[PDB]
Amino acid sequence: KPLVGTGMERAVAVDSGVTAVAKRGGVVQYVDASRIVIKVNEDEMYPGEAGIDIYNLTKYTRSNQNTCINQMPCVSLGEPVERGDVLADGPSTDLGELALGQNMRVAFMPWNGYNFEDSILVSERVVQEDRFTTIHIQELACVSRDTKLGPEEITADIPNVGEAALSKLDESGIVYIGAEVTGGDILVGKVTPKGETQLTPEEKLLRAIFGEKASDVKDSSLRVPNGVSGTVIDVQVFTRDGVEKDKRA
Amino acid sequence: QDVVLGLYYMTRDCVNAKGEGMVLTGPKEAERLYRSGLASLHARVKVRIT
Amino acid sequence: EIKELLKLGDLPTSGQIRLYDGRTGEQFERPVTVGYMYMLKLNHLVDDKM
Amino acid sequence: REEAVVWDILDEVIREHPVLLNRAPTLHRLGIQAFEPVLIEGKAIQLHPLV
Amino acid sequence: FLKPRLVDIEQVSSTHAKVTLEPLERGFGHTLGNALRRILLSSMPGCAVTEVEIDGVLHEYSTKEGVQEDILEILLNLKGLAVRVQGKDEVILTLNKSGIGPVTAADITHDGDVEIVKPQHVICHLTDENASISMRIKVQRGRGYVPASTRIHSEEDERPIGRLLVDACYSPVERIAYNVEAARVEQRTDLDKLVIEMETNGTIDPEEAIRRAATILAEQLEAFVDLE
Amino acid sequence: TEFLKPRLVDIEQVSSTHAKVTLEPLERGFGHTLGNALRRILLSSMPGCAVTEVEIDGVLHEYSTKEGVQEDILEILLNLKGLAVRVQGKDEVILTLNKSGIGPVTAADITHDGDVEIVKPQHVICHLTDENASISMRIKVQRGRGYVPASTRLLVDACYSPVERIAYNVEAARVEQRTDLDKLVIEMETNGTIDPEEAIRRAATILAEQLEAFVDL
Amino acid sequence: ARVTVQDAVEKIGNRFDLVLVAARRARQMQVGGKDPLVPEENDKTTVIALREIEEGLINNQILDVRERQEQQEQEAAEL
Repeated sequence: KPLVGTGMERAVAVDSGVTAVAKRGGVVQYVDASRIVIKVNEDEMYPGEAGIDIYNLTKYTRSNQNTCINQMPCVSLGEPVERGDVLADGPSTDLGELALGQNMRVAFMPWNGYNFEDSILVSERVVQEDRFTTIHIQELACVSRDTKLGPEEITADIPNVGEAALSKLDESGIVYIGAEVTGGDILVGKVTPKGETQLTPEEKLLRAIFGEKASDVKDSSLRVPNGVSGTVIDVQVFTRDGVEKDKRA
Repeated sequence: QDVVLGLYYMTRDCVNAKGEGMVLTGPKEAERLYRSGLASLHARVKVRIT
Repeated sequence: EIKELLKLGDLPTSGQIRLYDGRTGEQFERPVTVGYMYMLKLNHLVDDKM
Repeated sequence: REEAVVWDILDEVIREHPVLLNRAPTLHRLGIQAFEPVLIEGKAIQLHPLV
Repeated sequence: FLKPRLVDIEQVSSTHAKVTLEPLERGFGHTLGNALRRILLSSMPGCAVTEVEIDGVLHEYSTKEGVQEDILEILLNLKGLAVRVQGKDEVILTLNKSGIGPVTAADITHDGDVEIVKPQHVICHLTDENASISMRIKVQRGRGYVPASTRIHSEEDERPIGRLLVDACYSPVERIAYNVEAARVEQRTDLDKLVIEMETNGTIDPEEAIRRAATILAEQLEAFVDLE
Repeated sequence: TEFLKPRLVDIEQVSSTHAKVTLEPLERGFGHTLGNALRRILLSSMPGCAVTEVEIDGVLHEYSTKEGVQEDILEILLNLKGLAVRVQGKDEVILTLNKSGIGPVTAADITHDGDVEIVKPQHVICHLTDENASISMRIKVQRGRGYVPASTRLLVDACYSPVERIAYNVEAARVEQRTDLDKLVIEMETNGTIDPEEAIRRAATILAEQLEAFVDL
Repeated sequence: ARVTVQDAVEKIGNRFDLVLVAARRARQMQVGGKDPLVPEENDKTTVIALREIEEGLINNQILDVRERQEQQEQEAAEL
C-alpha cells in the first residue's frame, strides 16, 4: 500500500489482468485460497442458466521473468460485494491497489561513507521481517533423446555417486515434490550410453590390476545450477506416445 | 563527495559556539573537548601547534 | 497542506527530527530528514549477476 | 563440498596475490588497477571509495 | 564514585515498561543508556518458532482445503508468535482445530511449561467446516537472528519433507528508548536519572532483562578486570 | 548459548606512553559498545590530579610581569595547564621552583619529592633574560575529576584526567569456524602519570563497580 | 606486507627492470634452488623478493655474480 500514491493505482490494479474482478456482485459464499465462490444477487441474475459464480484463482506459478505470479483472496466469508469489485489480489496488489514495493523509514544523512556514491544502507529490521524476501520460480528441464549409440534412460541407478546423493530420489529416478535442494544435487538421474573408451597406458595397467570394468554409460543427469537453493514444487513428465511410461509418470 | 562534505563541515567557523575564544594546548585536547561535548566542533580558538 | 497535515500529527512542522547515533549514542548536530519513502526492489539481483 | 579446511587454504593463497579490477568502459589506463583481496561474507565486490 | 541502584518499574500498559534507575553521576546516564540499549536490543535470550509440520502439506509453496490463507502466510503468522518456555530449551506444541472461524494461538494445546502471552494472535482462518487443520510447531530457545539458510548444514536428515523451516527471530525486544534527566538530590546538586522505556513482545519481564544485559556487559569487561 | 568473550592480546607500546590494544574475539556490535563505554569513562570521569594553585614569590596578583621573563603570567599559566604531575601516596603536596640565570624554567628545577613525580622534567614553563631575576614559585596540585575551572574552586585553570586521547576502531575479524565477528582496537595516549594498562584497568574497574549493584552472577 | 614498491624503485631504477629482477629472484626462491636472505613474515615469494630488493642485497649485478659463482662451483663439482 504506497502511502504516497497518485490515485492512478486502482486503474492499473483492476484494469490489468492479474487480479480477479467480480463480474456479478452478490454475497460471498465461500473463500478458499484455491477458489472464491460468489452467490449472485437476484436482480443481477439471468432467468435461464441460474447458477452461482466461481473464480478459480491461479496459485504459485511461473511468470516469464522467473518471478512468482500469485493470487490471494482479499475478501472474507459472507461479505457484500459490488459489481466490478476486486476479490483476489494478484502479485504486487493490496486490496485492489498497486503495491510495487514497500514503504520504509528513510533518513537522509551520510552515515560513515557506506552510502558513498548512490549506495543504500539497510537495517537488519528489514531483512528480519522478510519484507523484501522475494520468491522466484525457475524451470529446469531434462530432455531424454535417442542417440545413434543408444537411447538414454531416466533410471535412478547412476555410476559413481553416493547413496546419500541419491536419497533425495525415488525408485523411479525423478525427485520428490518438496525436497530442499542446493547447488549440485541430482534432480533427474539420466545416463547416456557411450562406448569405445580408448584407454591409455598405465590407466589400462590400473584397470588390469584392479579389474574394474569401465562402464558402458555416462552420467549426464540434470543438476541444479551452481549456487541456488529452494524447493521442488512441480514436476511434469512429457512422454512420446508408443514409449513405456515409467512409474512416476 | 561525502569526505569533502565532512571536511567542509569540520573546518569552518561560526561566530558563537561552545568554547568561543578559549585557549588549547594542542590538537589532542581539541579532540578531548569535542568528543566530550564541552566545546563545539567549530569555534575560533587559539591553539599551540608544532 | 503538508505542513497543515503534519500539524495534525505531533510531528515538527519543519519535517526534521533530531536523531541519535546508534553507536556513540550522542545527538547529531543539524537535525535530519526522516520520513517514509516507498521503495522498490529492482530485479537486478546480485546472485544472477555474479 | 566446501569443507571447513579449505578456507584457511584459500586465505593462504590470497594473502599477497593482486587481482585486477576492471570497469567495462576502460577509456584511460586507470580502468584496470590491481588490489589485494580481503575476503567478504557476501556476493558483491567491495571497491575502495577514493578509487 | 557513587554507584547506582534500580528503583520503581512501571509497566505502562501491557507489554512495554519504563525502568527507572536513579543514582547516576555525570556522564554515566548517557553511557549506561547507550550500552544497555544496545545489549537489550541486540542479544537477549528468547524463543521463537523454528520448525512447523502441517499434516497434509508437502511444502510451503502449496494450498490446503478450507484455509483461506496460503501456507507461507500461515508461516509468517507463526513467525510473529510470541511464546515463552520455562524449563526447556526446545519444546513441541501442536494445533488441532476444526470448524468455521479464526484459529488463534489460544487453540494451541495445553502444556504447563509453555505460556502463551497473546491468545488473540490470529494464525489462520478456516472456511469449509470440514477442513480440519492440524500442525506440530517446534519452538526453541535462541539468541539473535538465525535464518533458515544458515541452519541447514547438517540438515538433521530433512527426508521427512513435511518439515517447514521458519526463520526464527529469537529477539524478544522491539524498541528500547532511554531518557537521561537530572534527579534532584538532597546535598549533591546534579545526579543524572536514567529511564529505560522498553517495548517487548511480552515474553521477558524487564528487571530480568536488564539484569541479563548488565551481566553480559560485566562478563565482557571481566576479560581483563577481575572479581570485586 | 554462544556468549564467547575475548581475551587481551599484545599491548603494543609504540614509543613512550601511548599504546595500541587490540581485542580479537568480540560478538556483533560489542566493539562499539566497549569502545564508547571505556572511551567516555576514560575521557570524562577519571580520578586525576591537575594543576590547582601556583604561587610565584614575586607576583602580587595574576595580572603582572616579572624581571627577565619574556612573557606575562597568563601564557605561563597556559603553559602550566599541560603540566603532568603524578601523586602516588598523598592527597596533598606542595613542591617548589628555584631557577636563576638566563634560560628556560624547566620542570626538572622543581624540588625533589620521592613520591610525587613529574613525568616530563623537560616541561618548559617560561624563559628568562635577566640573569639577576631568580624566579621561584610554590605549586600545589589537588585531585579532581573531569574539567573544573576556578569558578567552583595564583589560582590556575586546569584539566584533570591523565588520558590525552582515546580512539577505537572496530573491524572484522575472521574466526576459525565462526562466520564474521568484531575486533576492537583501542589506541590510547596518556600524559604518562599513569601507564596505559592501568588506565584501561581503572576504567573497567569503575564501569564494573557501576554495574556491581544490580548485576549479579 | 608491501603496500608501495617505492623503495625498490629507489634501489633499482627504471621501474621495469625491477619487475624482471624480482621475478628472477622469486623464481630462485620458489623453485627450490635457494632460500630467502631476509626473515619471511608468511609472505609469498613476490613480497620476499621485493623485500630482498629493498634491503639492497639483491639487484641484477649481485644476482649475476651469484649465478656465475654457482656456475664456477658446478665446474668445480664436475670432478
